[PDB]
Amino acid sequence: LLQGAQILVNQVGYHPATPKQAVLALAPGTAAGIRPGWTPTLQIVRADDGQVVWEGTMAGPSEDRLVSGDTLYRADFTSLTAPGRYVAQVVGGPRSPEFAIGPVYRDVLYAAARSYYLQRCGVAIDDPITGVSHALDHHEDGYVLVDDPFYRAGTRLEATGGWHDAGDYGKYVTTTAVTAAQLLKAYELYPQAFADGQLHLPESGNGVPDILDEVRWGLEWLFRMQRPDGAVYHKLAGLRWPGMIRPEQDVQRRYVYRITTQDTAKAAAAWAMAARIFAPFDAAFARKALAAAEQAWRFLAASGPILDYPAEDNSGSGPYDDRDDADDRFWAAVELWVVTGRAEYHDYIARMARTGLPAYAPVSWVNPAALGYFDYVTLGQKGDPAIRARLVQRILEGARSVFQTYEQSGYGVPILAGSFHWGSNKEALAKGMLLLFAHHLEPRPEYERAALAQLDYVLGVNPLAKSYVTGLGSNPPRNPHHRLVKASGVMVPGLLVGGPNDHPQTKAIRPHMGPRGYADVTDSYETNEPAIDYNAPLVFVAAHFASL
Ligand SMILES: [Ca+2]
Ligand SMILES: [Ca+2]
Ligand SMILES: [Zn+2]
Repeated sequence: LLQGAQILVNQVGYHPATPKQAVLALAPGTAAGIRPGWTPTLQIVRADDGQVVWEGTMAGPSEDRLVSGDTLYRADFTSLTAPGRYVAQVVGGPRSPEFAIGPVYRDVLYAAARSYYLQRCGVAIDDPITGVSHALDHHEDGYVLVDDPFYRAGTRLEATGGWHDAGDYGKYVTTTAVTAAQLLKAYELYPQAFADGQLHLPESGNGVPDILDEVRWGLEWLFRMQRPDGAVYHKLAGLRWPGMIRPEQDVQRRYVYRITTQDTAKAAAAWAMAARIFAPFDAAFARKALAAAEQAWRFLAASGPILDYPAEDNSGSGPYDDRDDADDRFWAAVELWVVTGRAEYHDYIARMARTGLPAYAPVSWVNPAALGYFDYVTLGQKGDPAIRARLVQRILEGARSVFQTYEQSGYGVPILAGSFHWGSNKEALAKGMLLLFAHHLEPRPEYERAALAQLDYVLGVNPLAKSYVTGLGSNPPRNPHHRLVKASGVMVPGLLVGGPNDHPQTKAIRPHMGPRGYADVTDSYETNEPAIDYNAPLVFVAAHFASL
């Protein structure tokens, strides 16, 4: 009757203070013959003894009709708060992998945040913690692709550094800027989760929280991607996709692709954020970030949309073809307004408020404007009270629609069947972030539970019983679409893979499988590839639960 059902738990585990779910999922070909009134019993059991420490009848069945299709039962063993290691065991039924009760999101946060260090480009790594190593890569980054006012095609720019974007080695302003902004916000809201020396970095012990050293790596690369008029180049990559080789073997010439106004505004926003946040630690870096943001805005105020993405620029890198810059300009306006207080920036906001504010949506490289909504409401001084009230209402409504989807979803993931896209994991966690934004304005325990459920979900509470974060839990991605991992045979831990995707591009998954549309194989770049913008909301949501 309980074959082959599965009991799903967070494969890392649970903090003592939080709700603690376990989900019994029945075989797709099964009940059907649910004997009416049948009730599964769950025990939690010490890993060492097998001593039962918690026992409870499971609620259910429920049919996850809008998402997985599964028949679920569930328990909440919140009561159990004794630190240690455990297994969940359905009587006469399946057993879970081992998990801890303890401050588990400190280690999750660590791995996710430190993964950026392991993605850095343009610098040798020989890391003893991890075993990850490669010699100096991409020290020739890079040559200007098209003529512009400053440089002829073929000019060498010093645009070394930054992060490898994903499982390739391209560096892209569009993800780098939203990623840096989101790490910054994690730190700003949860500074007590982030210390100097936390991340075992080259910068550990300089008196600055390591997460800010990492952010600074990304932002300093943005500086090199900025043209003296303030415009920001779109991305830097080879003409060809490297094979599964090390980054130091990827010796093709690399090119700096043409500017874009969305990139210019995203970098403005992230820099203006850093100006505010780095002020107590490094006042000179603060100023510099502020000067850059200001020069970028000068460019934007003199320029219409520039959003050209020639198909041929995609020959060795992804497009990130964000085809509207208004949500990016809004965000840049807010952040500049917040740190300078200047009318010129608030004027832009008020003008937009007359014709229509950017749509409120989970933070993404297309639309980052939720950060502007939030930062205006929480950080803006002497604003317009009618705008502020509009921003607040949109923030609470956004969480509300997220929460409604979460309630429709047996596994917690706020995404319905038919809507699983490339990066669905990131989208889950980013929706977790909108719940937490609303929670921050208006505390609401169910929202915090729903956000936690996004961590549980990416860490094994899902119909594949899969941990989508490398090196975490008991069933992580062993074959990530990641060139260094594949070439080196050394795992890079702490990277979140995209996850389930209804719309396949490769051979190893079929369409419309929803939360089941995933394959742990190297080739599946649409399902099993990590990216910097995936890790960003992971670090955010994890930091919430690492600090309380
Ligand atoms: Ca430091
Ligand atoms: Ca945009
Ligand atoms: Zn590199």
